[PDB]
Amino acid sequence: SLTLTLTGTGGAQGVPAWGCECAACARARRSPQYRRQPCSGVVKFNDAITLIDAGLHDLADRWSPGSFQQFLLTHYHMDHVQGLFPLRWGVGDPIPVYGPPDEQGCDDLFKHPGLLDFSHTVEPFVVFDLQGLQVTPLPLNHSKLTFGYLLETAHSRVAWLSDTAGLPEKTLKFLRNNQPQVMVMDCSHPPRADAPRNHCDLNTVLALNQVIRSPRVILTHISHQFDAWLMENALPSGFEVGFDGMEIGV
Amino acid sequence: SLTLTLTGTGGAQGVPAWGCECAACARARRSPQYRRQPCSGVVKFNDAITLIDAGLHDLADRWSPGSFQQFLLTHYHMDHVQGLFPLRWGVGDPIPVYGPPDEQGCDDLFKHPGLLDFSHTVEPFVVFDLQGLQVTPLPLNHSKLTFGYLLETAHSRVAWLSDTAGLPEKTLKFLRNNQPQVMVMDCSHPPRADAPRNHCDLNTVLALNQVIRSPRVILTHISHQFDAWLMENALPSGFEVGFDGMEIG
Ligand SMILES: [Mn+2]
Ligand SMILES: [Mn+2]
Ligand SMILES: [Mn+2]
Ligand SMILES: [Mn+2]
Ligand SMILES: [Zn+2]
Ligand SMILES: [Zn+2]
Repeated sequence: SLTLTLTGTGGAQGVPAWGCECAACARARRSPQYRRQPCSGVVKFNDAITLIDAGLHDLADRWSPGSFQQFLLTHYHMDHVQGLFPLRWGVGDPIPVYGPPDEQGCDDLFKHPGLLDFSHTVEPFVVFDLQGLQVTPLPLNHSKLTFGYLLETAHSRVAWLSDTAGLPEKTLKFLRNNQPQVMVMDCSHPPRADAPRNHCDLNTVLALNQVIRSPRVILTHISHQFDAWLMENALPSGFEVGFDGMEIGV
Repeated sequence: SLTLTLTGTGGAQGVPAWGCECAACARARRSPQYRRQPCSGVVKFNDAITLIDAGLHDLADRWSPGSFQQFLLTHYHMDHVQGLFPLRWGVGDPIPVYGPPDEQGCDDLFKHPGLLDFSHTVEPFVVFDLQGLQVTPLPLNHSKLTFGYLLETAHSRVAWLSDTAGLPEKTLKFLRNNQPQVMVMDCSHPPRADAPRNHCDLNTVLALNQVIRSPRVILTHISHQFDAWLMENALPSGFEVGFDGMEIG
C-alpha cells in the first residue's frame, strides 16, 4: 500500500490571500474545503510515514515524536520549513530530515536543530530507501537548491515536483524514461504567454507532460489567481487540480 | 483608555513542549486553556491597536488588513516574527512595523516585505508617538538586538520587557525613575543559581523588582519547567503569571 495525501496545496501567500476579496479567496472563506495551506504531503507506505515538507504550522498537533519515520524536504524556503520551528525543542528520539545539501538552511535550524537530524542529505539521481520505498532526488529549477522526488514501489511511480519552473533537461529526460503513473506538479500560475521564473504556469506544465507523458498530472502550489481562472475554465483531460486533504493511490 | 492583552505567554518551545508529558504539558493537553503560544501582545489605546510581536501563526484569521494600526517588534528571532510571513503577501495598504534597527531582519522579510513597512526603526530612549500613546524603546540583554517598551498615557505606565536576561544599567535606572504600574517581564525559568544567559529566571526578576518596585509584575515567556514548578510553589505578593488571552486594564 502506497498512498499520498496532499496536506497543503498552496503557496506562501495561500488561499485565501490575506484581505483578498477575489472570487477564489471569497470562496475559500465561505467553504473551507477550498483553503490551501502550504504545499506539503504525507506518504504512507505499508506502516511507514514520510512527511514531505513542513510548511504547516500545526504539525505538533497532528503528530507526536516517533509517530512518523522521517521528513523529506524539497528546499529551505520558509513556506516549506516554518513548521519545523515548533518541533525542534520537542522531547523524543532524533527525527531524520532528508533533503538537499543546502549549506545555510533557514534561519538558525542548522545551528540549533534540537531533535531534528539534518545530516541526511541526498544526491541527484542517487536512490535511497525509506522502509522499502525507493526514492530518487530530482533537481528542479528554482531560486534555492531544490529537489523533487520520484517515489517507487513495485514499478508504481509517483513524482513530487514542487517548487519548480520548467524542469532541468536531465530531470525531464529521467522522468520521460521513468514515466510516473502520477505526477504532483507545481503549477502556481494560470496560462501565461511567457514561462515564469520560479514556478510553472499551466502552459509550461502542458509542454512538460508532452515529453513525460504521465497519465495523471495533479497540479499543486496553486495561487489564488489560478484558482480564479479554474473557476471559469476547465483543465484538459489528464490534468486535475489538487486540493487540501486529497488522497492519492497507486 | 488603555488595554493590554497577552496573546501568547510562552517561549519558542511552547507549552505543551512537543512530545513532553510532564505535569504542565500533560495538563495543557487535557485542558487547552493552559497552552502557551509565543510571547506576544495587543495594545489598544482608545481606537488604536498595536500588535506587539508576531509569533502567533494565525494573525491572518484574527485580523484583516487595516484592522490594526501597526506592529511593534521587540526583536527578530523567528518566534517573534514567524507570523509576519502569512501576512506579507496580503491585499491592503502598507502596515508600519516599528522595531529595533536590526540590519538583517529574519530570512527574506526585508528583501521581500510585501505590505510590511520596516522603515519605522526606533532608537533607545527616544520617545515616539502611536496615536497619542507615548512609547519609549528600552535596550534589553539578549542574543539579538532587542528592545522592550515603556507605554505611557497621561496617568498610566506599562513596561513590556521580553526577551531579556537581567537589564542593562541605563534601562534598569530608567525603569526605577519611571516606575511602571504594570511590568510584563520575561521569566522563562524557575529560581536558579546563577544566570541564566538569555532569559530571566525568577530570582533575577525578583532582584530587578527590588530596584524598580513596580506594584504589579506579570511574568511571561514561561517555559514548561517553570509551569511545572508553579504548580507546586507560590509567587510572592505583587507577582503573577500571565496566561494566553489575559487582558490587563
Ligand atoms: Mn520555494
Ligand atoms: Mn513553495
Ligand atoms: Mn522569545
Ligand atoms: Mn529571543
Ligand atoms: Zn484572491
Ligand atoms: Zn513538559
